[PDB]
Amino acid sequence: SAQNGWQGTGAQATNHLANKLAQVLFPAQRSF
Amino acid sequence: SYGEDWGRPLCEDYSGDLFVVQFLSEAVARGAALMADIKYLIRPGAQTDVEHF
Amino acid sequence: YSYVERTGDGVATTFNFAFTGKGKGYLLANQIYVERWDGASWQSATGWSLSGTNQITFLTPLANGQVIRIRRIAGKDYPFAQFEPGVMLDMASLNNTFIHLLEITQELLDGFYPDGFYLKQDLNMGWNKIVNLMPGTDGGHAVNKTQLDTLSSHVDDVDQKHTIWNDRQDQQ
Amino acid sequence: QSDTPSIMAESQFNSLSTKLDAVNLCMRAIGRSGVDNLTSGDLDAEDADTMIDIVSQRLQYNDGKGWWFNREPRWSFAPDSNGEVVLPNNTLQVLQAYTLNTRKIDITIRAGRLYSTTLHSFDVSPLVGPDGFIWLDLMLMLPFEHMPLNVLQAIAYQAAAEFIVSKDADQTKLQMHMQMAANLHTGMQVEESKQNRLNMLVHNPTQRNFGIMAG
Repeated sequence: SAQNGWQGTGAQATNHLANKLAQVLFPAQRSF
Repeated sequence: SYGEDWGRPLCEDYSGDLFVVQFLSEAVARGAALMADIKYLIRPGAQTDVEHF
Repeated sequence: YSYVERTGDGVATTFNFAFTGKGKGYLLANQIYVERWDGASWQSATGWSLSGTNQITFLTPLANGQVIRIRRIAGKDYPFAQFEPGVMLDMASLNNTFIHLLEITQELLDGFYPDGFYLKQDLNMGWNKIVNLMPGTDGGHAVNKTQLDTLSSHVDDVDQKHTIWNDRQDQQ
Repeated sequence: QSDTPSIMAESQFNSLSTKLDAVNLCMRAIGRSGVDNLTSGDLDAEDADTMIDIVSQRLQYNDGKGWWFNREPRWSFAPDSNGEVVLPNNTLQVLQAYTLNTRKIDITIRAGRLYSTTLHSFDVSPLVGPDGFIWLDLMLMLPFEHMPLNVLQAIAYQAAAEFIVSKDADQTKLQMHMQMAANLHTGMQVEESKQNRLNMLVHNPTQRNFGIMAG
């Protein structure tokens, strides 16, 4: 499955953190 | 860690906090669902009849 | 009624029983009998002691799956009390005697028969079945349907091997 | 060696279980001693016998449902080809079974065999369940025997108070029995829910349905 269960804060928080680290650490527009 | 063949994730340090949040969230949700339900009541010897009511 | 069976499965050392009747069920402490089933015949257990109102304590824990039962044995020859001139009439004795005369009946009512017992006369059950009987061992022992099924199947076996034996000869 | 078997083998508790002892207990607090035989020739002896029988189903019924020993789950009757089904022995009340995909149909108990008001036919052939033997829930009446030891004490004291007020008129004796018997009833009713325990969730259909979803 992929249910969040009772609480969904953790999934959203970890998605945001992983995505923001991916964006900052490897900027898409410019060379890293 | 030293002498370790595999790393450790960040969620390891706060799985406890995540579990606590889950517990409180399920408590709140279950309480809200319980309060949402209505049950209705009538006093014995009511001198009134539900069938016509 | 009179008998209580208990199957011990490890660790447990205290077993309880319940004889029929008001209060305890047995008049005297000597009336309790403990028997153990060894898988072939009921033997008399040893080492048991009375450590409760109806709970007995064994010296060692019983093996898993061991089956024992508890019986109440009452005197079958003499009345419990005798009344004689010049003595206070004792209701305690009077009550005990009636229980004694009853407690022997439940013994007989539950089929508990003394050793060396055989009825001297022909008995008929008036069109009633006999159930739950394993195959007999001695020639003088009765046989049930299972043995009859075994013999009937064997007759079918000799019948069918006759058919295979006689048929392939028929081609010559 | 040792003395545990020797000393306490003589010990006697003599708990009360016979119907006569309840009558003898009911025959106290009133004067005369109890009767030795249930039948006897004393008028008050059978008068106490009547009280025990009457107060039996009154107490066993509580308000609505009785205790756990009066529970009788799903039955099957399969009414005969002759007609309606006859209710077994004496039943305090009859309720419909509540399984899934079972529409609500009226069941009412007349003398023995039941009656359906909506059909108005004293025989009930058509309202039989699909391949089901009209599953329903009912409540037998156990005799004075075949009951726990505590309920025997509860019924005796309650009957004793009713006998005293009918027989005698004394405030002190009556007040104690009514108060003390009510103490035992609550002290016994408390464990009824404690036995066969049930909780908010699972049992409540809407709570279990909410529990399965979003989880």
